Amino acid sequence: KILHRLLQD
Amino acid sequence: HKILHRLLQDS
Amino acid sequence: NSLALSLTADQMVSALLDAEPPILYSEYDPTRPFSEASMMGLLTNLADRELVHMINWAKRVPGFVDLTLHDQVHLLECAWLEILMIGLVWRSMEHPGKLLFAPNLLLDRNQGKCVEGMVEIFDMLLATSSRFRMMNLQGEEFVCLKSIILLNSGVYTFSTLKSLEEKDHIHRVLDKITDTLIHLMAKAGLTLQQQHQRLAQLLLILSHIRHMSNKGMEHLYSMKCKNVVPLSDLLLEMLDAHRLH
Amino acid sequence: SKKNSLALSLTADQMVSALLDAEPPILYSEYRPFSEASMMGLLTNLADRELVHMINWAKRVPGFVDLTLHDQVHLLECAWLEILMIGLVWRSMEHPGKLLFAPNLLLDRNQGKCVEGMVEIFDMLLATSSRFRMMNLQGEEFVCLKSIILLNSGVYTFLSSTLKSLEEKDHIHRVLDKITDTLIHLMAKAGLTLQQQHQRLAQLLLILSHIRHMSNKGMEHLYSMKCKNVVPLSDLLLEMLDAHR
Repeated sequence: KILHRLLQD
Repeated sequence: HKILHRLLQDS
Repeated sequence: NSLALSLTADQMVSALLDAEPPILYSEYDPTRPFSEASMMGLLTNLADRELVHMINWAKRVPGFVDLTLHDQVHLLECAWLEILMIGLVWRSMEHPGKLLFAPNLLLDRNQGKCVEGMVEIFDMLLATSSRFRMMNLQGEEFVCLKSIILLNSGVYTFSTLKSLEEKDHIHRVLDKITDTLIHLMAKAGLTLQQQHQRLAQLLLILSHIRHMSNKGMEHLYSMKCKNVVPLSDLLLEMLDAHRLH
Repeated sequence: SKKNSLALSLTADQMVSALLDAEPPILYSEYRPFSEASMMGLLTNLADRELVHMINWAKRVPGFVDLTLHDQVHLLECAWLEILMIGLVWRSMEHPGKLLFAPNLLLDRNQGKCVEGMVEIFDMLLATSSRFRMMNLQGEEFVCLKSIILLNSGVYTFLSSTLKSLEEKDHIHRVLDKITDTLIHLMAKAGLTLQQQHQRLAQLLLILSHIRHMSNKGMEHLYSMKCKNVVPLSDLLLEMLDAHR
Protein backbone atom coordinates (compact mmCIF):
# COMPACT_ATOMS: atom_id res chain seq x y z
CA LYS A 1 0.00 0.00 0.00
CA ILE A 2 2.95 2.32 0.69
CA LEU A 3 4.38 1.56 -2.75
CA HIS A 4 1.08 2.60 -4.36
CA ARG A 5 1.17 5.95 -2.56
CA LEU A 6 4.81 6.52 -3.55
CA LEU A 7 4.24 5.86 -7.27
CA GLN A 8 1.25 8.21 -7.45
CA ASP A 9 3.27 11.00 -5.78
CA HIS B 1 33.58 -38.96 -1.08
CA LYS B 2 30.26 -37.54 -2.22
CA ILE B 3 27.93 -39.34 -4.62
CA LEU B 4 28.19 -36.78 -7.42
CA HIS B 5 31.99 -36.98 -7.47
CA ARG B 6 31.79 -40.77 -7.82
CA LEU B 7 29.10 -40.75 -10.52
CA LEU B 8 31.12 -38.25 -12.57
CA GLN B 9 33.94 -40.82 -12.86
CA ASP B 10 31.99 -43.99 -13.70
CA SER B 11 31.22 -44.43 -17.41
CA ASN C 1 43.88 -27.62 -24.72
CA SER C 2 40.15 -27.79 -25.47
CA LEU C 3 38.46 -29.28 -28.53
CA ALA C 4 35.25 -27.33 -27.85
CA LEU C 5 36.70 -24.06 -29.15
CA SER C 6 37.57 -25.64 -32.52
CA LEU C 7 34.03 -27.00 -33.00
CA THR C 8 31.86 -25.31 -35.62
CA ALA C 9 28.32 -24.17 -34.86
CA ASP C 10 26.76 -27.12 -36.70
CA GLN C 11 29.13 -29.47 -34.87
CA MET C 12 28.14 -27.83 -31.58
CA VAL C 13 24.44 -28.37 -32.36
CA SER C 14 25.00 -31.98 -33.47
CA ALA C 15 27.03 -32.80 -30.36
CA LEU C 16 24.38 -31.31 -28.04
CA LEU C 17 21.41 -32.90 -29.83
CA ASP C 18 22.97 -36.37 -29.72
CA ALA C 19 23.90 -35.84 -26.04
CA GLU C 20 20.24 -35.39 -25.12
CA PRO C 21 19.10 -37.51 -22.16
CA PRO C 22 16.14 -39.86 -22.54
CA ILE C 23 12.61 -39.11 -21.40
CA LEU C 24 12.03 -41.20 -18.27
CA TYR C 25 8.79 -42.56 -16.83
CA SER C 26 7.68 -42.02 -13.25
CA GLU C 27 6.80 -44.77 -10.79
CA TYR C 28 3.23 -43.44 -10.78
CA ASP C 29 0.82 -45.97 -9.29
CA PRO C 30 -2.74 -45.36 -10.56
CA THR C 31 -4.22 -47.68 -7.89
CA ARG C 32 -3.88 -45.19 -5.01
CA PRO C 33 -5.04 -41.58 -4.70
CA PHE C 34 -2.53 -38.75 -4.52
CA SER C 35 -1.34 -37.33 -1.22
CA GLU C 36 1.21 -34.59 -0.56
CA ALA C 37 3.72 -37.31 0.39
CA SER C 38 3.05 -39.65 -2.51
CA MET C 39 3.26 -36.88 -5.13
CA MET C 40 6.45 -35.53 -3.56
CA GLY C 41 7.68 -39.13 -3.67
CA LEU C 42 6.93 -39.45 -7.39
CA LEU C 43 8.63 -36.14 -8.21
CA THR C 44 11.77 -36.80 -6.15
CA ASN C 45 12.15 -40.41 -7.37
CA LEU C 46 11.91 -39.14 -10.96
CA ALA C 47 14.41 -36.32 -10.32
CA ASP C 48 16.82 -38.83 -8.78
CA ARG C 49 16.68 -41.09 -11.85
CA GLU C 50 17.04 -38.07 -14.16
CA LEU C 51 20.14 -36.91 -12.25
CA VAL C 52 22.06 -40.02 -13.35
CA HIS C 53 21.30 -39.25 -17.00
CA MET C 54 22.06 -35.57 -16.42
CA ILE C 55 25.57 -36.44 -15.24
CA ASN C 56 26.17 -38.51 -18.37
CA TRP C 57 24.79 -35.64 -20.46
CA ALA C 58 26.98 -33.02 -18.76
CA LYS C 59 30.12 -35.00 -19.60
CA ARG C 60 29.06 -34.74 -23.26
CA VAL C 61 28.66 -30.95 -23.18
CA PRO C 62 31.71 -29.56 -25.04
CA GLY C 63 34.29 -28.17 -22.65
CA PHE C 64 32.84 -29.80 -19.52
CA VAL C 65 35.32 -32.72 -19.38
CA ASP C 66 38.20 -30.22 -19.55
CA LEU C 67 37.35 -29.14 -15.97
CA THR C 68 38.54 -30.67 -12.72
CA LEU C 69 36.16 -33.00 -10.90
CA HIS C 70 35.74 -30.31 -8.23
CA ASP C 71 34.62 -27.74 -10.83
CA GLN C 72 32.34 -30.29 -12.51
CA VAL C 73 30.74 -31.08 -9.14
CA HIS C 74 30.25 -27.38 -8.38
CA LEU C 75 28.56 -26.55 -11.69
CA LEU C 76 26.18 -29.51 -11.47
CA GLU C 77 25.46 -28.75 -7.79
CA CYS C 78 24.45 -25.16 -8.66
CA ALA C 79 22.52 -25.89 -11.87
CA TRP C 80 20.83 -29.30 -11.47
CA LEU C 81 17.34 -28.04 -10.64
CA GLU C 82 17.45 -25.33 -13.31
CA ILE C 83 18.38 -28.08 -15.79
CA LEU C 84 15.51 -30.35 -14.68
CA MET C 85 13.13 -27.39 -14.91
CA ILE C 86 14.15 -26.13 -18.33
CA GLY C 87 13.77 -29.71 -19.55
CA LEU C 88 10.32 -29.97 -17.95
CA VAL C 89 9.22 -26.66 -19.47
CA TRP C 90 10.55 -27.80 -22.86
CA ARG C 91 8.63 -31.12 -22.59
CA SER C 92 5.43 -29.29 -21.65
CA MET C 93 5.38 -26.76 -24.53
CA GLU C 94 2.80 -28.72 -26.53
CA HIS C 95 0.65 -29.28 -23.39
CA PRO C 96 -0.97 -25.92 -22.57
CA GLY C 97 -1.96 -25.73 -18.93
CA LYS C 98 -0.13 -28.96 -18.02
CA LEU C 99 3.35 -30.01 -16.91
CA LEU C 100 4.70 -33.22 -18.45
CA PHE C 101 6.93 -34.41 -15.65
CA ALA C 102 6.79 -37.77 -17.45
CA PRO C 103 4.58 -39.31 -20.15
CA ASN C 104 2.58 -41.06 -17.40
CA LEU C 105 2.63 -38.03 -15.08
CA LEU C 106 1.02 -35.10 -16.91
CA LEU C 107 -0.30 -32.69 -14.28
CA ASP C 108 -2.38 -29.50 -14.25
CA ARG C 109 -2.16 -26.89 -11.50
CA ASN C 110 -5.15 -28.35 -9.63
CA GLN C 111 -3.24 -31.61 -9.20
CA GLY C 112 -0.28 -29.52 -8.07
CA LYS C 113 -2.32 -28.10 -5.19
CA CYS C 114 -2.17 -31.38 -3.24
CA VAL C 115 1.44 -30.45 -2.53
CA GLU C 116 1.13 -27.21 -0.58
CA GLY C 117 3.75 -24.64 -1.54
CA MET C 118 4.28 -26.16 -4.98
CA VAL C 119 1.42 -24.38 -6.76
CA GLU C 120 3.40 -21.13 -7.02
CA ILE C 121 6.33 -23.01 -8.58
CA PHE C 122 3.85 -24.93 -10.74
CA ASP C 123 2.37 -21.66 -12.04
CA MET C 124 5.80 -20.22 -12.87
CA LEU C 125 6.77 -23.37 -14.77
CA LEU C 126 3.54 -23.21 -16.80
CA ALA C 127 4.19 -19.53 -17.57
CA THR C 128 7.71 -20.38 -18.76
CA SER C 129 6.38 -23.21 -20.93
CA SER C 130 3.84 -20.83 -22.44
CA ARG C 131 6.55 -18.23 -23.08
CA PHE C 132 8.65 -20.83 -24.92
CA ARG C 133 5.55 -21.83 -26.89
CA MET C 134 4.75 -18.24 -27.87
CA MET C 135 8.40 -17.70 -28.87
CA ASN C 136 8.28 -21.01 -30.82
CA LEU C 137 11.49 -22.20 -29.14
CA GLN C 138 13.35 -24.72 -31.31
CA GLY C 139 15.06 -27.88 -30.11
CA GLU C 140 18.47 -26.59 -31.20
CA GLU C 141 17.94 -23.37 -29.23
CA PHE C 142 16.76 -25.41 -26.24
CA VAL C 143 19.90 -27.56 -26.06
CA CYS C 144 22.08 -24.43 -26.31
CA LEU C 145 20.21 -22.78 -23.41
CA LYS C 146 20.42 -25.90 -21.25
CA SER C 147 24.18 -26.03 -21.78
CA ILE C 148 24.52 -22.31 -20.97
CA ILE C 149 22.74 -22.92 -17.66
CA LEU C 150 25.18 -25.72 -16.81
CA LEU C 151 28.24 -23.60 -17.56
CA ASN C 152 26.92 -20.27 -16.29
CA SER C 153 25.00 -20.79 -13.07
CA GLY C 154 28.01 -21.72 -10.94
CA VAL C 155 30.78 -19.88 -12.82
CA TYR C 156 30.68 -16.73 -10.65
CA THR C 157 31.12 -18.65 -7.38
CA PHE C 158 34.72 -19.85 -7.85
CA SER C 159 42.24 -16.31 -6.47
CA THR C 160 44.77 -18.76 -7.89
CA LEU C 161 45.95 -18.21 -11.45
CA LYS C 162 44.79 -21.71 -12.39
CA SER C 163 41.27 -20.85 -11.22
CA LEU C 164 41.15 -17.65 -13.29
CA GLU C 165 42.40 -19.67 -16.27
CA GLU C 166 39.65 -22.28 -15.88
CA LYS C 167 36.99 -19.57 -15.56
CA ASP C 168 38.35 -18.04 -18.77
CA HIS C 169 37.95 -21.40 -20.49
CA ILE C 170 34.30 -21.63 -19.37
CA HIS C 171 33.62 -18.14 -20.72
CA ARG C 172 35.27 -19.05 -24.03
CA VAL C 173 32.90 -22.01 -24.25
CA LEU C 174 29.89 -19.85 -23.37
CA ASP C 175 30.93 -17.44 -26.16
CA LYS C 176 30.92 -20.41 -28.57
CA ILE C 177 27.36 -21.23 -27.52
CA THR C 178 26.43 -17.59 -28.14
CA ASP C 179 27.93 -17.86 -31.65
CA THR C 180 25.92 -21.06 -32.10
CA LEU C 181 22.64 -19.44 -31.03
CA ILE C 182 23.24 -16.56 -33.43
CA HIS C 183 24.15 -19.01 -36.20
CA LEU C 184 20.87 -20.88 -35.64
CA MET C 185 18.80 -17.69 -35.80
CA ALA C 186 20.47 -16.45 -38.99
CA LYS C 187 20.00 -19.89 -40.58
CA ALA C 188 16.30 -19.65 -39.72
CA GLY C 189 16.18 -16.34 -41.62
CA LEU C 190 15.88 -13.85 -38.75
CA THR C 191 17.19 -10.38 -39.61
CA LEU C 192 20.31 -9.09 -37.88
CA GLN C 193 18.22 -6.97 -35.48
CA GLN C 194 15.86 -9.88 -34.76
CA GLN C 195 18.85 -12.08 -33.94
CA HIS C 196 20.10 -9.95 -31.06
CA GLN C 197 16.56 -9.25 -29.84
CA ARG C 198 15.74 -12.98 -29.68
CA LEU C 199 19.08 -13.84 -28.05
CA ALA C 200 18.26 -11.32 -25.32
CA GLN C 201 14.68 -12.62 -24.91
CA LEU C 202 15.95 -16.17 -24.51
CA LEU C 203 18.73 -15.32 -22.08
CA LEU C 204 16.42 -13.19 -19.93
CA ILE C 205 14.23 -16.27 -19.44
CA LEU C 206 17.23 -17.91 -17.74
CA SER C 207 16.83 -15.40 -14.90
CA HIS C 208 13.27 -16.62 -14.36
CA ILE C 209 14.55 -20.21 -14.46
CA ARG C 210 17.15 -19.27 -11.83
CA HIS C 211 14.31 -17.74 -9.80
CA MET C 212 12.14 -20.87 -10.11
CA SER C 213 15.06 -23.09 -9.10
CA ASN C 214 15.68 -21.03 -5.95
CA LYS C 215 12.00 -21.24 -5.00
CA GLY C 216 12.03 -24.95 -5.79
CA MET C 217 15.12 -25.51 -3.66
CA GLU C 218 13.45 -23.84 -0.67
CA HIS C 219 10.39 -26.03 -1.23
CA LEU C 220 12.46 -29.22 -1.39
CA TYR C 221 14.28 -28.18 1.79
CA SER C 222 10.90 -27.68 3.48
CA MET C 223 9.73 -31.17 2.47
CA LYS C 224 12.92 -32.71 3.89
CA CYS C 225 12.73 -30.74 7.15
CA LYS C 226 9.05 -31.61 7.64
CA ASN C 227 9.72 -35.33 6.99
CA VAL C 228 7.31 -35.34 4.05
CA VAL C 229 9.46 -37.67 1.93
CA PRO C 230 12.82 -39.37 2.28
CA LEU C 231 15.35 -37.97 -0.15
CA SER C 232 17.94 -40.19 -1.79
CA ASP C 233 21.51 -39.66 -0.67
CA LEU C 234 22.24 -37.94 -3.99
CA LEU C 235 19.31 -35.55 -3.58
CA LEU C 236 20.38 -34.79 -0.01
CA GLU C 237 23.86 -33.87 -1.23
CA MET C 238 22.54 -31.75 -4.13
CA LEU C 239 20.25 -29.99 -1.66
CA ASP C 240 22.98 -29.48 0.97
CA ALA C 241 25.18 -27.80 -1.67
CA HIS C 242 22.75 -24.86 -1.62
CA ARG C 243 22.97 -24.43 2.18
CA LEU C 244 19.45 -23.19 2.87
CA HIS C 245 17.88 -21.69 5.99
CA SER D 1 -0.57 8.49 -24.89
CA LYS D 2 -0.37 4.78 -24.08
CA LYS D 3 -0.98 3.35 -27.57
CA ASN D 4 2.28 4.61 -29.12
CA SER D 5 4.54 5.42 -26.19
CA LEU D 6 7.46 7.83 -26.42
CA ALA D 7 9.80 5.01 -25.36
CA LEU D 8 9.31 3.32 -28.73
CA SER D 9 10.09 6.55 -30.61
CA LEU D 10 13.34 7.30 -28.77
CA THR D 11 16.63 6.91 -30.57
CA ALA D 12 19.32 4.81 -28.94
CA ASP D 13 21.27 7.93 -27.92
CA GLN D 14 18.09 9.45 -26.48
CA MET D 15 17.40 6.27 -24.51
CA VAL D 16 20.92 6.43 -23.02
CA SER D 17 20.48 10.14 -22.30
CA ALA D 18 17.10 9.54 -20.64
CA LEU D 19 18.42 6.73 -18.43
CA LEU D 20 21.55 8.68 -17.44
CA ASP D 21 19.48 11.73 -16.47
CA ALA D 22 17.15 9.46 -14.44
CA GLU D 23 20.00 8.11 -12.29
CA PRO D 24 19.33 8.22 -8.52
CA PRO D 25 21.81 10.00 -6.26
CA ILE D 26 24.46 8.23 -4.21
CA LEU D 27 23.10 8.43 -0.67
CA TYR D 28 25.29 8.51 2.41
CA SER D 29 25.30 6.29 5.46
CA GLU D 30 24.28 7.84 8.77
CA TYR D 31 27.28 6.30 10.50
CA ARG D 32 31.61 3.53 16.87
CA PRO D 33 32.80 -0.06 16.35
CA PHE D 34 30.52 -2.43 14.46
CA SER D 35 28.06 -5.00 15.80
CA GLU D 36 25.55 -7.31 14.13
CA ALA D 37 22.50 -5.17 14.92
CA SER D 38 24.23 -1.89 14.05
CA MET D 39 25.67 -2.99 10.69
CA MET D 40 22.33 -4.42 9.54
CA GLY D 41 20.63 -1.30 10.86
CA LEU D 42 22.88 0.86 8.69
CA LEU D 43 22.28 -1.32 5.63
CA THR D 44 18.49 -1.48 6.06
CA ASN D 45 18.31 2.26 6.80
CA LEU D 46 20.32 2.96 3.65
CA ALA D 47 18.16 0.56 1.64
CA ASP D 48 14.96 2.20 2.86
CA ARG D 49 16.17 5.67 1.83
CA GLU D 50 17.36 4.40 -1.57
CA LEU D 51 13.96 2.78 -2.12
CA VAL D 52 12.25 6.19 -2.21
CA HIS D 53 14.67 7.35 -4.90
CA MET D 54 14.22 4.09 -6.83
CA ILE D 55 10.48 4.80 -7.21
CA ASN D 56 11.27 8.19 -8.76
CA TRP D 57 13.84 6.56 -11.02
CA ALA D 58 11.47 3.82 -12.18
CA LYS D 59 8.88 6.41 -13.15
CA ARG D 60 11.55 7.86 -15.47
CA VAL D 61 12.55 4.58 -17.14
CA PRO D 62 11.00 4.97 -20.61
CA GLY D 63 7.85 2.89 -20.97
CA PHE D 64 7.32 2.35 -17.23
CA VAL D 65 4.65 5.06 -16.90
CA ASP D 66 2.51 3.48 -19.64
CA LEU D 67 1.88 0.54 -17.29
CA THR D 68 -1.01 0.40 -14.86
CA LEU D 69 -0.31 1.25 -11.25
CA HIS D 70 -0.84 -2.42 -10.37
CA ASP D 71 1.80 -3.55 -12.88
CA GLN D 72 4.26 -0.87 -11.77
CA VAL D 73 3.87 -2.05 -8.16
CA HIS D 74 4.45 -5.69 -9.10
CA LEU D 75 7.60 -4.87 -11.08
CA LEU D 76 9.18 -2.86 -8.24
CA GLU D 77 8.17 -5.49 -5.65
CA CYS D 78 9.94 -8.27 -7.62
CA ALA D 79 12.93 -6.23 -8.73
CA TRP D 80 13.80 -3.87 -5.88
CA LEU D 81 16.59 -5.90 -4.28
CA GLU D 82 18.13 -6.83 -7.64
CA ILE D 83 18.16 -3.11 -8.45
CA LEU D 84 19.80 -2.21 -5.14
CA MET D 85 22.40 -4.93 -5.64
CA ILE D 86 23.37 -4.05 -9.21
CA GLY D 87 23.74 -0.44 -8.04
CA LEU D 88 25.98 -1.61 -5.19
CA VAL D 89 28.08 -3.79 -7.51
CA TRP D 90 28.45 -0.91 -10.00
CA ARG D 91 29.60 1.52 -7.28
CA SER D 92 32.07 -1.09 -6.01
CA MET D 93 33.69 -1.69 -9.43
CA GLU D 94 36.73 0.52 -8.70
CA HIS D 95 37.19 -0.90 -5.16
CA PRO D 96 38.36 -4.51 -5.58
CA GLY D 97 37.59 -6.63 -2.54
CA LYS D 98 35.28 -3.97 -1.10
CA LEU D 99 31.57 -3.17 -1.26
CA LEU D 100 30.78 0.56 -1.43
CA PHE D 101 27.34 0.66 0.17
CA ALA D 102 27.92 4.40 0.61
CA PRO D 103 30.90 6.75 0.21
CA ASN D 104 31.32 6.60 4.00
CA LEU D 105 30.50 2.86 4.31
CA LEU D 106 33.11 0.88 2.34
CA LEU D 107 33.03 -2.68 3.69
CA ASP D 108 35.71 -5.27 3.04
CA ARG D 109 34.99 -9.00 2.88
CA ASN D 110 35.95 -9.69 6.50
CA GLN D 111 33.51 -7.05 7.80
CA GLY D 112 30.60 -9.16 6.53
CA LYS D 113 31.26 -11.84 9.16
CA CYS D 114 29.84 -9.80 12.06
CA VAL D 115 26.47 -10.70 10.56
CA GLU D 116 25.81 -14.43 10.22
CA GLY D 117 24.90 -15.63 6.74
CA MET D 118 25.86 -12.28 5.19
CA VAL D 119 29.38 -13.36 4.15
CA GLU D 120 27.97 -15.62 1.42
CA ILE D 121 25.96 -12.70 0.02
CA PHE D 122 29.03 -10.44 0.32
CA ASP D 123 31.17 -12.89 -1.69
CA MET D 124 28.54 -13.15 -4.42
CA LEU D 125 28.33 -9.36 -4.71
CA LEU D 126 32.12 -9.03 -4.79
CA ALA D 127 32.42 -11.69 -7.51
CA THR D 128 29.88 -9.78 -9.60
CA SER D 129 31.82 -6.55 -9.10
CA SER D 130 34.99 -8.34 -10.24
CA ARG D 131 33.11 -9.63 -13.28
CA PHE D 132 31.94 -6.12 -14.22
CA ARG D 133 35.49 -4.86 -13.74
CA MET D 134 36.84 -7.73 -15.86
CA MET D 135 34.36 -6.81 -18.63
CA ASN D 136 35.09 -3.07 -18.26
CA LEU D 137 31.37 -2.41 -17.86
CA GLN D 138 30.48 1.10 -18.99
CA GLY D 139 28.08 3.45 -17.24
CA GLU D 140 25.85 3.50 -20.33
CA GLU D 141 25.61 -0.30 -20.32
CA PHE D 142 24.99 -0.33 -16.56
CA VAL D 143 21.90 1.88 -16.81
CA CYS D 144 20.52 -0.31 -19.61
CA LEU D 145 21.03 -3.47 -17.52
CA LYS D 146 19.37 -1.90 -14.47
CA SER D 147 16.31 -0.93 -16.52
CA ILE D 148 16.13 -4.45 -18.00
CA ILE D 149 16.04 -5.88 -14.47
CA LEU D 150 13.09 -3.64 -13.58
CA LEU D 151 11.02 -4.57 -16.65
CA ASN D 152 11.98 -8.28 -16.76
CA SER D 153 12.01 -9.64 -13.23
CA GLY D 154 8.23 -9.73 -12.82
CA VAL D 155 7.07 -9.95 -16.44
CA TYR D 156 6.41 -13.72 -16.24
CA THR D 157 4.58 -13.60 -12.88
CA PHE D 158 1.75 -11.59 -14.49
CA LEU D 159 -1.70 -12.90 -15.44
CA SER D 160 -2.18 -14.05 -19.04
CA SER D 161 -5.96 -14.54 -18.98
CA THR D 162 -7.19 -10.97 -19.60
CA LEU D 163 -7.53 -9.28 -22.99
CA LYS D 164 -5.84 -6.18 -21.54
CA SER D 165 -3.13 -8.03 -19.59
CA LEU D 166 -1.62 -9.64 -22.71
CA GLU D 167 -1.06 -6.28 -24.42
CA GLU D 168 0.72 -5.05 -21.28
CA LYS D 169 3.22 -7.91 -21.65
CA ASP D 170 3.78 -7.09 -25.32
CA HIS D 171 4.50 -3.45 -24.45
CA ILE D 172 6.99 -4.58 -21.80
CA HIS D 173 8.68 -6.88 -24.32
CA ARG D 174 8.72 -4.11 -26.93
CA VAL D 175 10.38 -1.77 -24.43
CA LEU D 176 12.80 -4.58 -23.50
CA ASP D 177 13.69 -5.07 -27.18
CA LYS D 178 14.43 -1.33 -27.44
CA ILE D 179 16.86 -1.52 -24.52
CA THR D 180 18.54 -4.49 -26.25
CA ASP D 181 18.86 -2.35 -29.39
CA THR D 182 20.39 0.35 -27.17
CA LEU D 183 23.02 -1.95 -25.62
CA ILE D 184 23.94 -3.22 -29.09
CA HIS D 185 24.11 0.39 -30.33
CA LEU D 186 26.59 1.25 -27.55
CA MET D 187 28.75 -1.78 -28.38
CA ALA D 188 28.80 -1.03 -32.10
CA LYS D 189 29.70 2.57 -31.23
CA ALA D 190 32.60 1.27 -29.10
CA GLY D 191 33.98 -0.53 -32.18
CA LEU D 192 33.08 -4.13 -31.41
CA THR D 193 32.48 -6.44 -34.34
CA LEU D 194 29.10 -8.14 -34.75
CA GLN D 195 30.47 -11.33 -33.19
CA GLN D 196 31.82 -9.38 -30.22
CA GLN D 197 28.54 -7.46 -29.86
CA HIS D 198 26.48 -10.62 -29.48
CA GLN D 199 29.00 -12.29 -27.17
CA ARG D 200 29.14 -9.23 -24.91
CA LEU D 201 25.36 -8.89 -24.93
CA ALA D 202 25.10 -12.53 -23.82
CA GLN D 203 27.76 -12.07 -21.12
CA LEU D 204 25.94 -9.10 -19.59
CA LEU D 205 22.53 -10.76 -19.60
CA LEU D 206 23.87 -13.95 -18.01
CA ILE D 207 25.10 -11.87 -15.07
CA LEU D 208 21.45 -10.93 -14.49
CA SER D 209 20.83 -14.58 -13.64
CA HIS D 210 23.42 -14.29 -10.86
CA ILE D 211 21.86 -11.02 -9.69
CA ARG D 212 18.50 -12.82 -9.51
CA HIS D 213 20.22 -15.57 -7.51
CA MET D 214 21.74 -13.07 -5.06
CA SER D 215 18.45 -11.23 -4.57
CA ASN D 216 16.72 -14.53 -3.74
CA LYS D 217 19.41 -15.30 -1.15
CA GLY D 218 19.27 -11.75 0.21
CA MET D 219 15.49 -11.94 0.51
CA GLU D 220 15.75 -15.09 2.65
CA HIS D 221 18.34 -13.42 4.87
CA LEU D 222 16.19 -10.29 5.21
CA TYR D 223 13.23 -12.51 6.10
CA SER D 224 15.47 -14.19 8.68
CA MET D 225 16.14 -10.76 10.21
CA LYS D 226 12.47 -9.72 10.30
CA CYS D 227 11.62 -12.95 12.13
CA LYS D 228 14.28 -12.44 14.81
CA ASN D 229 12.93 -8.90 15.31
CA VAL D 230 16.35 -7.59 16.36
CA VAL D 231 16.98 -5.11 13.54
CA PRO D 232 14.33 -2.39 12.95
CA LEU D 233 12.82 -2.51 9.46
CA SER D 234 10.74 0.34 8.04
CA ASP D 235 7.11 -0.15 7.09
CA LEU D 236 8.08 0.16 3.41
CA LEU D 237 10.89 -2.40 3.67
CA LEU D 238 8.57 -4.82 5.50
CA GLU D 239 6.05 -4.48 2.67
CA MET D 240 8.68 -4.97 -0.06
CA LEU D 241 9.84 -8.10 1.77
CA ASP D 242 6.29 -9.36 2.32
CA ALA D 243 5.65 -9.34 -1.45
CA HIS D 244 8.13 -12.21 -1.93
CA ARG D 245 6.32 -14.52 0.49
